[PDB]
Amino acid sequence: TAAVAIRVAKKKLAKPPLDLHYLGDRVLRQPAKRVSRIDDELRQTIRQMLQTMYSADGIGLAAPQVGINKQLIVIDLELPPLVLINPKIERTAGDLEQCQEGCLSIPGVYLDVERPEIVEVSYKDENGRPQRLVADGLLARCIQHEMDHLNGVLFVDRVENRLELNEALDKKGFAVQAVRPV
Ligand SMILES: CCCCC[C@H](CC(=O)NO)C(=O)N[C@H](C(=O)N1CCC[C@H]1CO)C(C)C
Ligand SMILES: [Br-]
Ligand SMILES: [Zn+2]
Repeated sequence: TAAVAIRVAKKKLAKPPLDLHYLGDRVLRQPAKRVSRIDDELRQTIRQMLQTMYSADGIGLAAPQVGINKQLIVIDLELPPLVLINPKIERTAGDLEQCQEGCLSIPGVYLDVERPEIVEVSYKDENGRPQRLVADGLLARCIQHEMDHLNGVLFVDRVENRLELNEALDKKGFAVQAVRPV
């Protein structure tokens, strides 16, 4: 019986509860383990992910980014957050759209990424109930970005412009050698 409620305030925190890892760190390149059990301990991790996300001003956060090797994502675009546990992309749709992306694991780097406009995903929610969602726009983009993290893929991997990739990584102190093919 769940006893942990997910009721997280959106606040800057002096000391975020979970620690980010950044491009080059091998934790970002490890395909995430399935979540075995959706219990109250997992809900507290969810709370801490949301607190960490909000404090860093993100709209999504995947557990590998904070060194937790689990198929777990939290998303909140709104000015009730979405929790995806063991998600699967069922298919994509629409046209391929190129938009600017950033990542909390690659601070300061903004580059164009082409993705399908629309995504359908199946997942278990924070109460263990199976759900399915179809998304478009920024939500579809964030979902695909986060699912990338669960598979060890980072947005820089999808960037086609070598000049802009190298310049942006250079200006922010990251190594192009940390980039991987898709
Ligand atoms: C766009 C798809 C990426 C969404 C998720 C990321 C956070 C992250 O790294 N998740 O793994 C985010 O909030 N990124 C922000 C971001 O790039 N955004 C937010 C909406 C538009 C886009 C560029 O401004 C930056 C400001 C941290
Ligand atoms: Br590397
Ligand atoms: Zn990211």
